[PDB]
Amino acid sequence: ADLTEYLSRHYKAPRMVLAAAGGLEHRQLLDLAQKHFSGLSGTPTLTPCRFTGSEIRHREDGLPLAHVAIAVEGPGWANPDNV
Amino acid sequence: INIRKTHPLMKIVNNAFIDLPAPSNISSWWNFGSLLGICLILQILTGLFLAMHYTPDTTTAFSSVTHICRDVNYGWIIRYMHANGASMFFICLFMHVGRGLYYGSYTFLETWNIGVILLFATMATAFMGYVLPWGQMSFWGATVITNLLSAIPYIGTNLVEWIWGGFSVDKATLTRFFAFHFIFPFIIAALAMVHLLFLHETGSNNPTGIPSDTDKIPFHPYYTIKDILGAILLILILMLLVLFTPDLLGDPDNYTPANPLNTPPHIKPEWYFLFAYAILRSIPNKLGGVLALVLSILVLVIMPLLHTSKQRSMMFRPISQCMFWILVADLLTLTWIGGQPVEHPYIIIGQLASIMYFLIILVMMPVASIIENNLLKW
Amino acid sequence: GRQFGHLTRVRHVITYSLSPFEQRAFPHYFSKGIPNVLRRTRACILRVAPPFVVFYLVYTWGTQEFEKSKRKN
Amino acid sequence: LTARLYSLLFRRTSTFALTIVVGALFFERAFDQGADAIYEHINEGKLWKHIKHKY
Amino acid sequence: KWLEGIRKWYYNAAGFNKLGLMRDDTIHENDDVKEAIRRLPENLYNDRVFRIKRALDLSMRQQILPKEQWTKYEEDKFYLEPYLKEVIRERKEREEWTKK
Amino acid sequence: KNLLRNALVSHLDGTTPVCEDIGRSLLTYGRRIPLAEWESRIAEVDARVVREVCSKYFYDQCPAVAGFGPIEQLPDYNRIRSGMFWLRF
Ligand code: HEM
Ligand code: HEM
Repeated sequence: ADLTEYLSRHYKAPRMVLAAAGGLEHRQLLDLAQKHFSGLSGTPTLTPCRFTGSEIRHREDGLPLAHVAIAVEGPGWANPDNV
Repeated sequence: INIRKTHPLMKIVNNAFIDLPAPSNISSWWNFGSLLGICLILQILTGLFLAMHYTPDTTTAFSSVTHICRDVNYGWIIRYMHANGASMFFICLFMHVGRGLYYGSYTFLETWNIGVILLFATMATAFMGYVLPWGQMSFWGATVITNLLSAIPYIGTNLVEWIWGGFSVDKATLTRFFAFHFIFPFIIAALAMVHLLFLHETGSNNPTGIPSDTDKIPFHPYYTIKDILGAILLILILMLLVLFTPDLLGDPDNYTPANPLNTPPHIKPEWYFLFAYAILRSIPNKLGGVLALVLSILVLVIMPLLHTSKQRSMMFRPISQCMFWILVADLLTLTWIGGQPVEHPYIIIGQLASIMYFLIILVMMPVASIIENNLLKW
Repeated sequence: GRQFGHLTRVRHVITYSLSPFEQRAFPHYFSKGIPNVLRRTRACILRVAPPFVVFYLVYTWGTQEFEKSKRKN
Repeated sequence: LTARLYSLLFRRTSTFALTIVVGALFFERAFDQGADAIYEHINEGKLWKHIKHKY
Repeated sequence: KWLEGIRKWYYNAAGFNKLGLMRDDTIHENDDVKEAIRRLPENLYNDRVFRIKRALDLSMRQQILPKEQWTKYEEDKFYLEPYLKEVIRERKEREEWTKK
Repeated sequence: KNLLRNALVSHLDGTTPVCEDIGRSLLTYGRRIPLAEWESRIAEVDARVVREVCSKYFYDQCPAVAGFGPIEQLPDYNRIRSGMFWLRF
């Protein structure tokens, strides 16, 4: 019931891109997508979060090599700062 | 990569202070090594300036210290800095030693031996430094301690008139004491470096006695700033001591010219030397008195033989902890008897206190702690 | 004893640490640390101070007995 | 107030050193004047400047 | 029994049931104690280093874990003593074989 | 700039990377950005803007460190903090 609830809540209307790349055509794919996507009936999320900044260490000496990552907060998509 | 990890001096500084694996457990009781280091360099520098403005002669000594207290700018504050810095030095030294005995850190051998040599050197050094004002108390105390050196037969009178410069206290004796006080703390700093060298050989300790290889944290930037806090607290205590009451621990009877016929009623060494002065006047014997003094200090050296327990520190063993606080109270009792005059019932209770001191340290520590071992079903 | 790199072979351990700028300097100084330091005081001083009340009884008792013995003029 | 202060005086090391030395000199000024003022204000009466005022 | 009540009172006053420790964590390191620590099972040795790291972090932060987490008096899975007795017997065997 | 141009041009070829470029473009952009606009926005940045952005994001910060394995030689976090910003050593 919770997984069908998840399916009913998320994967439906505002959030979907149908892409087609290659030596293909636009209008016939447009018409058949209008055929197959007829009657979806889909009609509050994506909120920001906090970048805390912290440390965690796994002492596990049964491993052959050492894996260490460090990160600061990045810009995102919509800035030339990202470029 | 780094200049610190590759330069053959900055390697020494890096494996001393920057990247030393230090415990993540030690309280303010472990700051006192750095506190003695900063007290020692403060004593070196203030003694250097005081030795720049001083003339060692038996008439010019008291006159010259009067000159430093009156004429030269801030000469009285640097005089008081050197005196009360010596007093705070000895208080931090006994807190250091009490830490090293109570937290079981005396399982190290050569660290303890070099610390004992440091103890002899600083006690003789500060004694000669207290002889340097040429006060009446200092004159008689020099007489007392040097004839205690003459207490051993067949060598004594010859050896002590050899370290006198005549058949009495001379100008030459004051020059000798100026030279040896003037040269000893550099040897003391060298022995402190050897002390720290064997310490970095072995590794530090925690309050618990449990070896702490899982949580070695660097000295910088944690114990650097904690030693900054502790040293600023020591500096402010030292400055309130040298400014608000310079003679709360400065004995007033020092401030007279050394008349060789004076003989004051009260006589004592300076108040850090009271328990070394009480055990002498405890047992009525000359060679027995100096032998009991040598026995007191050398039994405090003997102490790592006496450890019979299965633990290291007294944080977990409450009854021997309380016995150690009985020892702490008996130390303070010997200080109080040193603060009381040479009279008969006080010598009775001083013999009681000194023999109870030796009864705790000689016998009751291993037997008490082995009852503590025996009680834990081991 | 030596520097890092060799000391003890430990697996199975996670440690969570926080950057100090997210956190306050003195969290509940006068409401949790004061009961902590009162408990740490309350544990040990009834073991450490009773040697000092022996010292203070020796102080008063020996002082008054000495003044009684030496002021018989 | 705070972000302006980080923007001005806390970006590079030389500016931080200059502003702490300039803060030390202004603290020298105000701290010496306040310390001497309060010290001679709690010792009003039998202090030497009254006798220099008379004489 | 009087002495067994002394033992219970003494383990209560010792203060590492407060710290969450056991019998096999308070031992001073000579050479042979270190040898018996090297002679340990894997799960017990990992539990030992975790209990050591807990006691270190707690005594740093000077906090005692509450009443629900204290190590009781005879629930103790004591383990280092047989290895320690074997190492003492082998050491005394070697030294007495040199004495003879 | 040379390596980023060459990496993006060598990326945008084949069926899967170009189709996933279409996907990851229309996830948030509201359109798909072609190669020419990224070429322009590469050409629109000199060294001064680069050191502005690096001073904007990297200098004297609060990072996030994840260590995994035999990582005992990694020093404590405040060493990374006090060595993260240059006081010119
Ligand atoms: C090598 C460095 C040192 C030099 C050059 C030095 C030199 C002097 C001089 C010239 C005096 C006489 C000043 C006076 O009469 O007021 C003096 C006094 C004294 N020094 Fe040192 N000293 C040094 C280090 C120390 C150290 C390390 C101690 C022990 C903590 C010490 C303990 C004393 C004491 C107790 C006095 C008598 C203080 C007083 O006048 O009330 N000195 N020193
Ligand atoms: C001359 C004065 C002394 C100086 C300058 C000095 C210096 C130091 C320093 C710098 C440390 C390391 C800091 C720390 O405590 O963690 C230390 C530790 C130590 N010192 Fe001294 N020390 C002095 C006197 C003594 C004496 C008289 C003894 C006893 C014989 C002694 C025994 C020790 C011990 C056992 C430690 C290690 C404590 C532990 O790991 O728990 N020191 N000392």
